[PDB]
Amino acid sequence: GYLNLINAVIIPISQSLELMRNNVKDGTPNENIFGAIVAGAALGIATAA
Amino acid sequence: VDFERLASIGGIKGHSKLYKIKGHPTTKDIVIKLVPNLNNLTVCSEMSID
Ligand SMILES: *[C@@H]1O[C@H](CO[C@@H]2O[C@@H](C)[C@@H](O)[C@@H](O)[C@@H]2O)[C@@H](O[C@@H]2O[C@H](CO)[C@@H](O[C@@H]3O[C@H](CO)[C@@H](O)[C@H](O)[C@@H]3O)[C@H](O)[C@H]2NC(C)=O)[C@H](O)[C@H]1NC(C)=O
Ligand SMILES: *[C@@H]1O[C@H](CO)[C@@H](O)[C@H](O)[C@H]1NC(C)=O
Repeated sequence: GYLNLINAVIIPISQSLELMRNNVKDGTPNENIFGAIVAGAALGIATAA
Repeated sequence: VDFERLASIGGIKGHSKLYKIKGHPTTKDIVIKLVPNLNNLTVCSEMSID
């Protein structure tokens, strides 16, 4: 019962964090900094933090 | 560039290639030892290392 209770609050945080990793992509157009790069469409609305 | 008048002037269009140059600056680190390690030569080596 404890496992069934905590699995409702373990899974969506994991899904949200892997979606956060899916929004970023290690790419480099031309003489870039060879990192960062997020898709504007895949993030929606966000702040600086 | 027009190749017909360039053929008239005496130039012939050769091969076309790409410019796939430079890349990501990933690095690695190694160790270069200078003094060779002798172990079987503990009998007759004198002090030629010095
Ligand atoms: C998070 O990302 C992973 C990895 O996918 C990569 O990133 C995405 C954002 C896209 O840009 C992808 O093109 C890119 O590869 C996603 O995992 C992938 O999920 C899909 C389904 O959404 C899987 O495809 C399935 O694969 C098999 C084929 O036999 C069948 O079950 C299905 O027909 C279906 O095609 C895919 O295999 C899987 N992995 C990879 C490496 O692409 C993931 O979905 C994504 N988002 C979330 C919310 O989890
Ligand atoms: C030579 O050196 C090797 C490697 O250290 C060692 O196994 C071997 O016993 C040595 N042989 C002699 C005759 O000293």
